[PDB]
Amino acid sequence: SSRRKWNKTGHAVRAIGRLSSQPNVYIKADKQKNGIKANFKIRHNIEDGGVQLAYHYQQNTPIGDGPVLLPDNHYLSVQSKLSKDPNEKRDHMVLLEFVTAAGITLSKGEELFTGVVPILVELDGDVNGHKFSVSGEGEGDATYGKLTLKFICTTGKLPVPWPTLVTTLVQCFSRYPDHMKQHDFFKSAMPEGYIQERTIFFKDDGNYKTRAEVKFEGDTLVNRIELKGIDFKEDGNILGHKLEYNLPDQLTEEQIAEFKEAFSLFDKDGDGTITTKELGTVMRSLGQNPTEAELQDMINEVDADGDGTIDFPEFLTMMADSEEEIREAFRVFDKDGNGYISAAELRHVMTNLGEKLTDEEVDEMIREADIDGDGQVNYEEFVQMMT
Amino acid sequence: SSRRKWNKTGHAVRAIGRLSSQPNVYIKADKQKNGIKANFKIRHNIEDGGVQLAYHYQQNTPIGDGPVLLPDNHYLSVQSKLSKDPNEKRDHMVLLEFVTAAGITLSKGEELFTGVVPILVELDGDVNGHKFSVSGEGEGDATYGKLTLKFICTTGKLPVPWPTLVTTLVQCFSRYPDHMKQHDFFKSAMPEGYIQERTIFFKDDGNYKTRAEVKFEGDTLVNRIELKGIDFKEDGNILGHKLEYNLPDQLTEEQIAEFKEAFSLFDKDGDGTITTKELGTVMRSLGQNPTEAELQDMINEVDADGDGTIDFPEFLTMMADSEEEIREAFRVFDKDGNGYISAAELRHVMTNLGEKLTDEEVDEMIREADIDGDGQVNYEEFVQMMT
Ligand SMILES: [Ca+2]
Ligand SMILES: [Ca+2]
Ligand SMILES: [Ca+2]
Ligand SMILES: [Ca+2]
Ligand SMILES: [Ca+2]
Ligand SMILES: [Ca+2]
Ligand SMILES: [Ca+2]
Ligand SMILES: [Ca+2]
Repeated sequence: SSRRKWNKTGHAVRAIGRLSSQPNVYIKADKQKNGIKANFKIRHNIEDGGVQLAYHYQQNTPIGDGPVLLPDNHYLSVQSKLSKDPNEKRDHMVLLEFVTAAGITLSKGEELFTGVVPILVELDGDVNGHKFSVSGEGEGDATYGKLTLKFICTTGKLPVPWPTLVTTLVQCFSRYPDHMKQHDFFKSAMPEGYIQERTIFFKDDGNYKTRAEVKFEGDTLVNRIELKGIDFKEDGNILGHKLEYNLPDQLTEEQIAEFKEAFSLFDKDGDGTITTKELGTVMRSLGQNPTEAELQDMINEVDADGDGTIDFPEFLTMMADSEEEIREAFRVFDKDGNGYISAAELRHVMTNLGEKLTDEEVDEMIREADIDGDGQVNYEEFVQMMT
Repeated sequence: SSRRKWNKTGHAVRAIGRLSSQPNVYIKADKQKNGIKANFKIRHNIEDGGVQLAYHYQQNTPIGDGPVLLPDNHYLSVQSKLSKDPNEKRDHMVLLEFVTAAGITLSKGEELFTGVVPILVELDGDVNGHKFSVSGEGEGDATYGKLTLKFICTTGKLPVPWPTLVTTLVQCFSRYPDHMKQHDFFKSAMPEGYIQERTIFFKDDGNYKTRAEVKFEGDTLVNRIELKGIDFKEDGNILGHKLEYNLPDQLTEEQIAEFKEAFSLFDKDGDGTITTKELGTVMRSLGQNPTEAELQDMINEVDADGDGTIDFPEFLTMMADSEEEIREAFRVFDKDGNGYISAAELRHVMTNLGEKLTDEEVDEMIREADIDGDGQVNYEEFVQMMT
């Protein structure tokens, strides 16, 4: 009864917690300056408990005098994975990010971002007078909203935590879906580029002020940054390195890469999106017959932006009970339903998915799974292979 | 490499599995008969592994000659919880269901369903000549899309599994959101009601054919059903009782009920939906200041139907890392941030949520949590109380 009031009330307070837990980047036009502004919070986990808030204010304005696209209000949704290179002796960060635009219901610069673009990042910083520099290199693939980079502190040890520098260290690699392409300021500014400025307030601590130039130099997208940090506490969360480096129990880069390859089999036109047409094609080639309504409801189920298609980050979320999943997978492979996957059936399944492999490569797949040497893959063999 | 091909391919097949895993009820108009049709599959878990498919074809036509609403294409999404009454010696089923309409983008009979409506269900069946009867009683609350019923076999032992009878045993209790109210055939037919007919094919087994009359008799919504089952196998999944009764590890009815009470504190107008206005009000009363964009993005995050508001089933899904959640909950209660929740602060938090309690009831809440007898609730006390 008292316990029921605590529960009731606690559920409500935890609900506001759960709802506020994953703040997106809120973008708005700035007509006056021919650009945009953005406002958002970042919650950095504190080692051993709690969150350090970082309140971001941002403005971007074009570098050139050309025309740009000035967007309606929308947001960007970001997923970030931080890691370490075990062979790297310098202070560093490996970063993987997926960013997609959303929040509007239902071509200048686009051509620069259709494939993989090399990226260079240079940062010179001063935090409480501690001078430092960072340089990073990698690739962006705006089709998947994907950025992959490795960063090095080129002045020795970073005097602030790596996670605090992530937002500072190329929003032109965000995936805007088709209906929102007219709201992509970032690409419209290219190749001449844009200036990005922010102030970032760390609750109960200091602030960063940054200015950056983001432009192409040849075929490379370059982000060159000046950062000044003031008013930080010597034993606070930033200067004290009390923030958690990476989120626990995320997927491996290698697992993500296998999911991307899997996504490819569906996205036959390579535009970074799975439509009902494409999902249907694959399902039908497998011997299944969804209706249009079933195909649509299937997509809706995982359609976070509500565009009617599955983009890669949405697919990754779904792929990120197990026994029953593996058993149903087995039936799809075992086309005639006799309890054995034959080399022929596997050949056919590969063709059905659009997976081009020689007959010898297929034989090697069976051989890897085929414990009892009958040249076929039974259910128990399939489970060992799948787990 | 062979392993990578298996993984790649397996991920794709499992993805079609995950996507197809929760089929909704697809509804379409039937202009000719002044009614609707529906098509959907039910996957029943087989004890010890696998799924028994049940392919449903449905048609409804009005009982009276009055006008009805003939809908555009849409669907219903259903969550079901089956349980047992430990005191009941008769063969029975306790059923809790939430049903909401979706799949259209962006008043006759409505007035009958604004509060809680008592329900009576009567079924007479013949399966492979085995005669049986079922009678059930409970309540529906269409505001939350909620049905709660208890069913008894009144002829002795049920010759088929309880889960196979769920779809047969009142879609007028579905929650249609505001923008879709003109597509609610089921309520528009009331009080005179409708006839519902289905054929249900159990893959590799027999079929059921049902006919039902659904209407008000006085203030009670009555579902009276005739079921005929033919062609079932004596040792198949149905006549053999080889289907799993209930899904494992669902919430208790008592937990759901505490979540509903929590939902109430937000839904101040009691219409079954939380708007950004209402979420804002509560958050602000707590000392928080979301912007409109933050409030909207918060809702979007859990908005499965894409209507812009949180209905109860959407809230339940969110409420259905823990340490960090409890720590952030503590800070909301501990308004001045001194490490102790005072009786005053708890009083204020109750008022902030719209939770009406006497000062004595609040004192009893502290007393229940207050292990060390200082009249306040510290963090460790709060964790013990919350877990
Ligand atoms: Ca595509
Ligand atoms: Ca989508
Ligand atoms: Ca086979
Ligand atoms: Ca074998
Ligand atoms: Ca409301
Ligand atoms: Ca909603
Ligand atoms: Ca306090
Ligand atoms: Ca105490």
